[PDB]
Amino acid sequence: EYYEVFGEFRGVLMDKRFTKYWEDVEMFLARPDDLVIATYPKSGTTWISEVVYMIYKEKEDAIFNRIPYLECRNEDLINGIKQLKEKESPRIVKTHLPPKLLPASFWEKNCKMIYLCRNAKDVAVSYYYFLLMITSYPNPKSFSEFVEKFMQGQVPYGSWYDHVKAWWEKSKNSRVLFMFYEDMKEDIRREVVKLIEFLERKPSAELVDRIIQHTSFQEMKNNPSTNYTMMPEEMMNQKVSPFMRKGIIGDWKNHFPEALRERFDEHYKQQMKDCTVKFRME
Amino acid sequence: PEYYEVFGEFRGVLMDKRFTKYWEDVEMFLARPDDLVIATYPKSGTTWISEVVYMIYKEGDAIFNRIPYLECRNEDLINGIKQLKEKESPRIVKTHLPPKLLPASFWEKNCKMIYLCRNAKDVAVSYYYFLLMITSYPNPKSFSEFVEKFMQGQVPYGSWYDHVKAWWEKSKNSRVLFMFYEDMKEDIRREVVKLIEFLERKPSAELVDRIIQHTSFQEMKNNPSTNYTMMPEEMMNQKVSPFMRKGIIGDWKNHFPEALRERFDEHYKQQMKDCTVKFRME
Ligand SMILES: Nc1ncnc2c1ncn2[C@@H]1O[C@H](COP(=O)(O)O)[C@@H](OP(=O)(O)O)[C@H]1O
Ligand SMILES: Nc1ncnc2c1ncn2[C@@H]1O[C@H](COP(=O)(O)O)[C@@H](OP(=O)(O)O)[C@H]1O
Ligand code: VO4
Ligand code: VO4
Repeated sequence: EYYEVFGEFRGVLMDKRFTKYWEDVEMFLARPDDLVIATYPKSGTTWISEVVYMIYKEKEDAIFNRIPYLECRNEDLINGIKQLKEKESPRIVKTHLPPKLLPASFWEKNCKMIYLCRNAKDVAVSYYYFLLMITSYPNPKSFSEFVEKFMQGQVPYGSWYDHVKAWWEKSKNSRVLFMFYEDMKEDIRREVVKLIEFLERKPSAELVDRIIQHTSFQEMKNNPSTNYTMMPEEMMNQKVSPFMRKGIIGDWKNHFPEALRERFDEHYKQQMKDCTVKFRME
Repeated sequence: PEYYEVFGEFRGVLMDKRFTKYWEDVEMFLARPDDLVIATYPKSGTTWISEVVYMIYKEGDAIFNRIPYLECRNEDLINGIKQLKEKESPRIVKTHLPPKLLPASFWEKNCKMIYLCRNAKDVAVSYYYFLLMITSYPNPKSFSEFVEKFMQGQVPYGSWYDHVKAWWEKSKNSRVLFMFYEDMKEDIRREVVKLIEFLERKPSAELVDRIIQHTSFQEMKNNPSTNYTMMPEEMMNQKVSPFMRKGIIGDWKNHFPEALRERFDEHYKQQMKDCTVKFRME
């Protein structure tokens, strides 16, 4: 059941398994040099995670082991916090939490953070398939039904709108880098150099080019460490939908009927009205 | 997936292909002098004796974390070897491997070991439900169909007969304790004192009493650490059949039709003809 699996937690619909032991996330102890990589689900977290990991590093363990998913928790089988506690510094932390739910210690230690977003319509499409692929998540009755929920913020991790706005505001901090999926798509070289500098490293052709080559869609698909094939089918059924699905901009055009798009875009307007964030023109 | 797509014959032993894909990790496993191996044929009471032994170690977390399942492996999500490599000594190792497949390092380091067996007919019954509960294991068409496979050793971990016989011979070693599920059922205090001494500890009446009270079936069935409820339903569906199912002797009488029992028992006699193992009369 949808609401048997998901429950509102502090104003944010969440996977009850991630909030059962919330005290572990709340009291999580951050380290000065921890780097937080935050995104709303399906905005390209895997992509920027690999880029950042490559920068740090100047049969490879799954990305979910290399970069622990902070709040991910499934009783005693899966525990991101446990992984992070045993991870040697500098730790790279992945999260989908809105600023209000992120462990306060990260803000307190003034940790560098990288927030990545993607245009809402394309997020909704990728998110829709994500729900299909996750065996324990009830499959939406249809894309439209799912979009209605997406607009209401009635999906895991809540409102995409509140998520982006809050993080955008947090990005006022020079230690919180705000990025766009579409910018990495339309101008990767620049975004990579930007990241390398934000992380205080010397950008060289060798480094930038190795990263660009290694992080292309085709390359990350085909990479077992990043395509999530190292993750049990009983959990993530990629037969339903692969993780590295399309990796393009504008897939919403193949899913949003005319009516829904106009309704979605109108709603978007109302939501992001007073938000100065600059998404790339399509 | 078909039965033989999931299971494959490995060095004469039908195995879960996921446990043999990276066999080199098991084969080259490095044992430590003080490692204690707890070996059993699936569904013979491994959880029971594991908890008893653990309690002895702590002088009165999920058990699969406290006592790593050596060869268990599911790509990068589950890895017993990885767990053991990070486990501080003295390590307690769980395994269902026949002596010929057990990492040679254990024999080389002459590690103490505890082998536990259960009467074949009751093992087959418990094993049958185990197959039903494991989501990724094809459910037998019927108990009979499953028993035919069991007699042929065409089930994960192979022939129960070869398993018991080989380990029985290995038990000649004073450092390899051979025990029976039915003995723990009919006389736990003795079996507990026996274990406490094998592990070189003092069998106080208080300690023995603690263990007996804590390792009863009714207790472990309600202990989340041992009833495997700390393990995702997507993997182990206890709704199909609970782990702590019955915990009795003779459940075969409720499953083996007359014909099958006579056929099974006849086969058993030819398989075990020259085995001096003393199974408890029931
Ligand atoms: N190197 C890359 N280039 C382009 N898109 C990528 C990518 N790596 C991951 N993605 C895309 O990011 C989405 C997964 O999101 P996340 O990593 O946040 O969970 C998928 O979107 P699509 O479903 O639209 O294809 C996936 O294809
Ligand atoms: N404390 C206990 N007392 C009696 N039986 C126990 C027990 N703990 C586990 N078992 C039994 O051991 C079997 C599980 O085997 P294993 O632990 O090796 O996988 C189950 O058998 P049944 O299916 O007959 O009920 C289970 O109920
Ligand atoms: O948004 V994702 O990186 O958990 O699939
Ligand atoms: O035989 V068991 O202890 O892996 O289920």
